[PDB]
Amino acid sequence: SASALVCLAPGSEETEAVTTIDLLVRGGIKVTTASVASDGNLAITCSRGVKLLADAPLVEVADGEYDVIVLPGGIKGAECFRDSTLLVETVKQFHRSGRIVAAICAAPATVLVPHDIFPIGNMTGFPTLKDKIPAEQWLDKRVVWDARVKLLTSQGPGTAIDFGLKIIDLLVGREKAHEVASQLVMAAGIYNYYE
Amino acid sequence: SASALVCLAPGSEETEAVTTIDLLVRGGIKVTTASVASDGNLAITCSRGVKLLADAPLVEVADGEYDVIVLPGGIKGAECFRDSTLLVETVKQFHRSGRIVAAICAAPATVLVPHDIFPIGNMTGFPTLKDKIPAEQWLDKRVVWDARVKLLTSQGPGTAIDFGLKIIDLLVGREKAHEVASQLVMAAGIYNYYE
Ligand SMILES: [Cl-]
Ligand SMILES: [Cl-]
Ligand SMILES: [Mg+2]
Ligand SMILES: [Mg+2]
Repeated sequence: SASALVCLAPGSEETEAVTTIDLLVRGGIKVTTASVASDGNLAITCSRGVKLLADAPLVEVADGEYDVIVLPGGIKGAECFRDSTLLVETVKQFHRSGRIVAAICAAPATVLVPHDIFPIGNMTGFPTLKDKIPAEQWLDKRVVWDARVKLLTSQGPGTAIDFGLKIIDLLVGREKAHEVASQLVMAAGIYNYYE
Repeated sequence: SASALVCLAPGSEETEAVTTIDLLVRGGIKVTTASVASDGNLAITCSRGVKLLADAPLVEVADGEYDVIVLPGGIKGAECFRDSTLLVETVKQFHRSGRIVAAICAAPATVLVPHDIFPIGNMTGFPTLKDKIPAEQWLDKRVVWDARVKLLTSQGPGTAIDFGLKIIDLLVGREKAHEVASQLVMAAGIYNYYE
């Protein structure tokens, strides 16, 4: 079975994190949540005060064989990720070992750009943080999949469904992505993977 | 100054609960989460395994000053609500005292219909449970607001943004709903409260 490592830090965006986890589980993907930048504490207070319990400290799962590492947004959570040497090294290791990096909202600009992880990759993120992403790399699009570098990015709380569905498509296929999308009562405008 | 009591149970739908909480906080609404777990446990495992901490057991906060009571879906969470005499009494008290009841996905058919809390009024819920809503009450709309009985209902995980925005409209008004919507990068199929 496919698997995903979803990172959480103080100040992570809870709608982004939780919607993604839920969709991945609906897609049959095994999800582990990891606490980042908390010295092992598993209780994470998210950006609007929602309190989540992570499964494990990052340092205990960073070497696992997950197919994708997921970086939720939330400006303070993304800063924690950026400033965690373990988080940054783990993202680089996922990439170098042929796996997927997935990041939403503030995470592309705050984590990926300062560390030059994908120097010529195409990416999106929260629109009013556009200028934190190099102009030659920026696209203003609900989801961007750069297949060359296996980088999936997305824009905000309202694109979390689109983001999760594309992870499902990539790890377990279009039919499963459509099956999950069909469970949700999705808004018009969001791609449902039927075609 | 507006406030919302968001109920949580083992098996609640985490996207529905968390998206709603996040949006209400963005709207300036004070949110209290209440566990309906039969033992008073606050560390709730949701329908896809997300672990969410409730602020308080329902018995301690049910008599608080809250403008709306919110019932997330998730079939097992909704069954817990249905089978909790305190939950049912609290919903009835919100309604009889002129306050708002808000319910999504399985919660209308599982909680409201069997207890006959709203014998007259329009409502929606998850489409596969349509045949558990009385035919004269059912509408197939992303959100249904029946002001005659102050009943707000909605359909599924993918309508959680619509649902939260309508709570904001009802508690704080259209200007705040549009402000919050504008933050989200939400899909074109969700009403954005701008005219
Ligand atoms: Cl750690
Ligand atoms: Cl509609
Ligand atoms: Mg394909
Ligand atoms: Mg003003």
